[PDB]
Amino acid sequence: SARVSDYPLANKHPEWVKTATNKTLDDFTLENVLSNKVTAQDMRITPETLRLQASIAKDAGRDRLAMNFERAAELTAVPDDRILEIYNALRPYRSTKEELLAIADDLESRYQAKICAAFVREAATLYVERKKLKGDD
Amino acid sequence: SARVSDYPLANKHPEWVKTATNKTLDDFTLENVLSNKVTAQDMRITPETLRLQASIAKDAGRDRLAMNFERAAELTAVPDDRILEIYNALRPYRSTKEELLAIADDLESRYQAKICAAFVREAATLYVERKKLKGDD
Amino acid sequence: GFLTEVGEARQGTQQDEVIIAVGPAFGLAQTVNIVGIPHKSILREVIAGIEEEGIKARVIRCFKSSDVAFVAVEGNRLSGSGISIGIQSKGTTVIHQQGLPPLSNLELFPQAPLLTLETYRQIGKNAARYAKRESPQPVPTLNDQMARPKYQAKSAILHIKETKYVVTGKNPQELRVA
Amino acid sequence: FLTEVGEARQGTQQDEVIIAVGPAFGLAQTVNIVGIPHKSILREVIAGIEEEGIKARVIRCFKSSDVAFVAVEGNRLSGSGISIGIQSKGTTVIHQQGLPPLSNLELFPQAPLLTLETYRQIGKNAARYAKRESPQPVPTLNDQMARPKYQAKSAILHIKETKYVVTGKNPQELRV
Amino acid sequence: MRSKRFEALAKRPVNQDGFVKEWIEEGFIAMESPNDPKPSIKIVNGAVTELDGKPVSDFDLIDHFIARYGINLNRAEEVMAMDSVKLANMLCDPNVKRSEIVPLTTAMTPAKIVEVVSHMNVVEMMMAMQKMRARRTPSQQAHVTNVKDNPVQIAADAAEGAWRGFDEQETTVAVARYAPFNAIALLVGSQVGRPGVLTQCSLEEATELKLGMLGHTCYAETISVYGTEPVFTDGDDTPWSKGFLASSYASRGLKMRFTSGSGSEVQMGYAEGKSMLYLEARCIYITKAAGVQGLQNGSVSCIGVPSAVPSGIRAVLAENLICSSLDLECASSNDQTFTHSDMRRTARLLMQFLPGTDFISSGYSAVPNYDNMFAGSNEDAEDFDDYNVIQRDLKVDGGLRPVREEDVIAIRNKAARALQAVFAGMGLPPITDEEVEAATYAHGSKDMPERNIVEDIKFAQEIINKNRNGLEVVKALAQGGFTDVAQDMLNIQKAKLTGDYLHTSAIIVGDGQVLSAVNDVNDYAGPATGYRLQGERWEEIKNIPGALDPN
Amino acid sequence: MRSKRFEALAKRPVNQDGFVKEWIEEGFIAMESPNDPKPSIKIVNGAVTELDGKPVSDFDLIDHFIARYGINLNRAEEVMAMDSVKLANMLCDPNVKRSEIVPLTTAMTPAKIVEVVSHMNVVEMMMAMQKMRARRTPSQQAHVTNVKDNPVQIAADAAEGAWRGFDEQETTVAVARYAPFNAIALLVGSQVGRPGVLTQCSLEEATELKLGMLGHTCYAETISVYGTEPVFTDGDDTPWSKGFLASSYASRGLKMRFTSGSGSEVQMGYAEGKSMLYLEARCIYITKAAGVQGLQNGSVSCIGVPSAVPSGIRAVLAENLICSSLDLECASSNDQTFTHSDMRRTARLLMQFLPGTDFISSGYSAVPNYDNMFAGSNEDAEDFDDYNVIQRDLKVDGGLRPVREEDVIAIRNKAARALQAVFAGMGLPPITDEEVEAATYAHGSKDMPERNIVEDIKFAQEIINKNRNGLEVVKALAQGGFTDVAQDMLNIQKAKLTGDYLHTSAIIVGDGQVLSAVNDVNDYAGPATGYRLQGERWEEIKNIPGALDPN
Ligand SMILES: [K+]
Ligand SMILES: [K+]
Ligand SMILES: [N+]
Ligand SMILES: [N+]
Ligand SMILES: [N+]
Ligand SMILES: [N+]
Repeated sequence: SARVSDYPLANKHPEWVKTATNKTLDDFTLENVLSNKVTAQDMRITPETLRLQASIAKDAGRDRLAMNFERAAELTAVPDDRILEIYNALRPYRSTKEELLAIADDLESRYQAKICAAFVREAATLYVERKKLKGDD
Repeated sequence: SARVSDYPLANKHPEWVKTATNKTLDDFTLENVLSNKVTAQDMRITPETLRLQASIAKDAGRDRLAMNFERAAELTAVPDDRILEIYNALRPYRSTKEELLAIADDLESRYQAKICAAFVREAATLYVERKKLKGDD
Repeated sequence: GFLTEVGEARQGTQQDEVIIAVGPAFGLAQTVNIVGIPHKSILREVIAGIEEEGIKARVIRCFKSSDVAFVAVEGNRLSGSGISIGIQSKGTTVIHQQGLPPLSNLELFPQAPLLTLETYRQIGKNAARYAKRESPQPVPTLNDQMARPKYQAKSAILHIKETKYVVTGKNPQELRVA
Repeated sequence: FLTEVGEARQGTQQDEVIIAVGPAFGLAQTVNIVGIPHKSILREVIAGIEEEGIKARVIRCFKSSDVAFVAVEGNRLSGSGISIGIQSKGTTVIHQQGLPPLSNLELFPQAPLLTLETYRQIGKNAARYAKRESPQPVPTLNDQMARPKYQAKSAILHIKETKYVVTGKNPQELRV
Repeated sequence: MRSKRFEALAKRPVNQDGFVKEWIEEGFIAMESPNDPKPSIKIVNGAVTELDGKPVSDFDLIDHFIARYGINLNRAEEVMAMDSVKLANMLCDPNVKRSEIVPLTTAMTPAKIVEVVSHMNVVEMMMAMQKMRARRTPSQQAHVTNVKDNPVQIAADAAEGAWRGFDEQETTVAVARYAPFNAIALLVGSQVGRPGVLTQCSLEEATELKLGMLGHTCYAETISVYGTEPVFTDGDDTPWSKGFLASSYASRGLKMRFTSGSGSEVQMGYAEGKSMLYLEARCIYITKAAGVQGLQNGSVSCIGVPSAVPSGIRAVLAENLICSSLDLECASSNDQTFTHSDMRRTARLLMQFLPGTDFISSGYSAVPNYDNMFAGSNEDAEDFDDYNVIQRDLKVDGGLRPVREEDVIAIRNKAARALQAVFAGMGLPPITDEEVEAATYAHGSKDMPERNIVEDIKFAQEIINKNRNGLEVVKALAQGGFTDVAQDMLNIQKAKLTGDYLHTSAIIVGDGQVLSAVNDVNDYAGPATGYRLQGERWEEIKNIPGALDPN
Repeated sequence: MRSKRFEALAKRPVNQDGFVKEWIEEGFIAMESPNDPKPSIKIVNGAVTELDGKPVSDFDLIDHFIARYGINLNRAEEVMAMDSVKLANMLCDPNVKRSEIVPLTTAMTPAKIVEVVSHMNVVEMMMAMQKMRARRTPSQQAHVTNVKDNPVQIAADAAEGAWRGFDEQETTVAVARYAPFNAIALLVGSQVGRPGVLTQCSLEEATELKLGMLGHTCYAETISVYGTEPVFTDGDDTPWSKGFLASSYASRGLKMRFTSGSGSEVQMGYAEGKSMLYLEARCIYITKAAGVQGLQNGSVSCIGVPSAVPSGIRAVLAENLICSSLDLECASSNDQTFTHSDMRRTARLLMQFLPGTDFISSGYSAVPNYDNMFAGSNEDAEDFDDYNVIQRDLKVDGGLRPVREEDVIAIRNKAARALQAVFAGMGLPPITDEEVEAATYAHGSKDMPERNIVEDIKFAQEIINKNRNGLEVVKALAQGGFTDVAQDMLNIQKAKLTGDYLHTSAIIVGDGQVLSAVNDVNDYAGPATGYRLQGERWEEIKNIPGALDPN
């Protein structure tokens, strides 16, 4: 939908940008910050915004960049501590094949993060083959 | 006439070359220098050689260079001391118009240096206009 | 050969020690660090520093990796105090702690050419304090903009050579110091 | 200072040395490229000359600001045939009549390196030549950073003195 | 007997540099090694079965990642059949549009693009780089650190750096636990220098992401990838863990790029017999495959490796060219020491400086090198005047500009005062008026009073443990008499909500305007076209100190 | 209160350099001046009636010379009508052959070609230079002098320089009268280093030709031309007097080129309000019109003028590019000091070093600068190691190579010996054995025993006054036991007899083999074509001292 002509969003379509708690760019003022009308929890990029940038990346001829943004879009729903756990689980020798598949099922069932789930399962398969699972060092 | 395919003359056609005493580049050994079978009178480039190089320059698309070599060929006949005399006469504020035309006439009648003579006459006319003759400083 | 392998190292059971974990070529194929300091002298100072603090020193040789971070990690998994000191043959040293990420540490000495026997002593000394749950002042920073220009190429060569002795899956061997 | 005075003429006696200064020396400019006042410079130059028992004369040249030519206009009016050219910025040369314009007996191409002591040594050598002698060439001064530091200033100072050049104007005698 | 000529030469600083003869079996060769694989690719039913000589049965994690996501398989066979010399010619031909080239390069295998650029000399590579650079406008990035992790000095040096022209600035810590203070100090100081400058704090991967999640940084760059599986493993990551990390930063609206550099596999012991350039090409494709918009390369911290062997510096320019040619933002190094010689380090810098890259240096040291915590940069604070002079000499925009002492003093002073208010407002260890003054006129940490590190580290750690976020900094500023700076800080935070600066080569200029390869398209087509130093920007660069009026 | 940051910067060497703001009125502007004339030409019956906005009625000697001899009128109108941007594009386009460009550039007016190259940045200029360079193989020229005009040292240094790779070597004198000695010393020493190396002794015009007629030199280079009539006049010449001189040299079989360089008119007081580049373009055309095969330019001795102003170093590269574009050999300066900064002088040198020119340097000091009688070179003996390291770093052929001390010492000593015998045979002030050993291991004149200058000065002027020719040198050597060197002397005279080395860019390599633009044609057509550093030459450049074998 979104193309290069729609970029930058902040300049071309600022209203298209809303936060996780449905706040607008104009809602973020010093006044609202001081009175706590807006807080850190309100300042979070949305999956809608990332999917818009993905479309723009694709229009600019950058398919992998767009795919990265699609994954990021799903990950917005995953809590900070869980993001860190999953990242660490993917590092060398940290996990068993089943733990990785469990992370994948969780990503899908609890967050609907289907792309990321497939990403993790792919890693699981290759980690067995290239011996990068717990106990292979 | 000599062409680029004939260059270098030293490698392609050594025989075409000679010296101010007619012989060969081969006869230019230390032995002949000591016995004096070869002297300074024998080590002067000839107009014939310069005209060959002029032809090659022209073939190489360098007409000015060729013209230069043609004037050089003519000048081989002019004695060193006279060369210095003519050069100095052409420097700023050194000569009168008449003295320059006299040099040209001498170049043409005594040395057959037609090109150089024309060159000097040309200078004389322009020296008058641009005031570079004796007394104009 | 001032180092003898006495068998697979077992895990410490008390908070009374600090493990010194060295690379697979330390004291063997290589016997001096990047600037000529002998491995025998280096191990001597690290040990004296630890013991001087009323703590035991146990040395082991690591094989699964030549990277100083992972060498140290192998050491902190077996250290009774959870504290370890990793040392590569070229001299690079790190103080690690069981529980920390492999590439995280308590103190790091990333410019081996600048280390002296006195530094190696303070390091052993500090490792011990960490083992005793003390918060010692970090060993003063040693930095020099020309360290890399002068020694990086040499560092790469010495590490390439030590790395040839890496053995995947091979557990650490405790060492008897002559 | 340097009083105007009429035009200069030939010498006829080889017991003298003429000092030709650019068309701004002592006028638009009063010091060389590094601050040394013209007064002091000319003073030491004359002293070095008279020291050798030779007479010294000073004339101003206007036909060209080029030090080589300024010196030429002088070595033709000097009874000894020898002269000294000095630009306001300091550049100096020891010229001799009969020699090519761009040639010379001694040249000092790096004005910033000259001192009042150097200007006096140039004088005795000049007079030394006037007496048909072969004095030891003044010690060569060469600083590879002279150009990086002063060439730009040199050009600017010469551009300014050059504005005072006047075609066909004969040298004017000078009284200090 | 000794030759006085050789005794003089032996004393030259350049002879203190490390040089070595090529060691091909161990990959200690910059490029064009006889061990490098011949380009090739085989595809069956949409899946690669062979990549540059290697069968899919022998693929490591890198081969798999590149084969599946790093190459446009639809045109891979077509491009592979094209002549590499012709392709190299196309790269430096001013009349072959960048837009005509990218569709081809992104379809090339790692070996293929290496073969292409290896046919070029540095002049041809520079001619190509000015065209392939993603952003039309070149930029610069600086390191802002000090041996004491002094926050007051960091803010001041950061303000000066932003004022001089850096659009990205990076800090790191001498003492790990100081991180939060360094990050906040860098951000505050940078905004005081020029609202819009992006900041990063380079730390252990998990730690850095957490810091970003708390809002104390604008981007991350030292997100490492490596060229061989064993090295990547000692680096504690795989292509998948790093690809996940990339998307994680983007899910928090934070800009990021990977970091690599020729010679890292050699430095880390497993080059698998390949040249540094070929292995770096694998890193470049890992980046492309992960969907990461940019990359910091050009040897970077391992510069002592390629520089030690023949054509190493040419190889460095080559890897930068490959990065840009594959349509990736390139933060082109020139941020690490490799020589004792000024002549040599200048030659190395000009390769990127002359043509211009997204970030000419990915770490020019904005502090004297003795304070550089990345073990020293290729240029430091004391080179500022020389850098500006060369810009003026060659009419080249190197991203920086001459500046007035009076302006720097005021800017550094305001940065120190703003951070003083931040610390007081947040209840962090005090910053004294004495400290504010020292930071204002300081050159480095040698001019700064010693702080109580115990107290700083305690509160710095509390920021992490109690999750004190970026809005706390905004409040302290707004409540402390710095409403202007508070607004600029809020504005930089708001950039994390739009996703605009997540695109290729994005920086933030003027009045909060994003400037990336998307809206600042490089349109080079030869002389008099593309980006040209001119107008007021040229006047700005001409105004160096010491330029006296002739009149 | 002063900023310590600025106090540190104020001490930097670069800040001792002379900089000035542009002064358009006096021509103190390097290029692209609003005062420069718009390109134009009018031809009637094969004769120029208008040149760059000026009517023939108002022509000065320079205009007349250029108008009548310097432009290829057959295509002048055609090229004048072509867009200058397109022409600039053609210059750097790797696919537009040099042979296709030359017929067009030689038909341009001075203002036209200046307008053309001014559309280019330095990268484009280098891309074009590598293609327009007349000789396929790049070369180098060195200065061989000392503050005492010491003959024995000159011979020793000359041999080393020749051994290091210089194909041309030049000397001059602090004391004019010393000239004769310097020359003979340079010639003998050069042939000892490598037979074929051409030598010159730069002096007053009339004096130098004489020295050449006597057979004490191989060529001449400092044959000056200037860009404005008043300046040319103070230079004591006209286009016709210098044109005659050029043909005089050729009539005696001596190779020669003219010398010019941006900023000379400013330095000499009359720029007639034009930019340095425009005036230098007139000098390049004067050279072309006279039929001279080459030119030494790129500011040369007046480098402190263009470097003082904006884009001055870019202008220097542009003038070198115009020279080569006009089908003239280009000895590209990089032979004179203009800065106290190593960084700055390296950037200036790379402009020619990277692409390569007929003579990268037209005077690299083969002696330490304190001994350089040209007031210092942009590079000196102490930079030899750095120069070889940069060649290796970028895989660029700079014309020089790494050498072994034992070889240099051996070469140095033989030269002092050879020259010693010469003085003995000719009955000139003897050269004690003490001087021979000193010159053998000397780095500079500071390590040489003081000689009786006055004594030699008289014998020096004697050779010219008593017309003592080079045969006395050939014989003084033969008797002294130096046959080969004596023969190598004749071989030079033999080359003078064939006229082959009188052609564009000619040098003599190997066994008396001429290498010029005629038989070493530059056929550049992009990557993988034209001259490419490889084979044995590459191995030679890689083998630097200190390169330790890892295994
Ligand atoms: K960086
Ligand atoms: K020269
Ligand atoms: N990181
Ligand atoms: N790499
Ligand atoms: N000359
Ligand atoms: N000129």
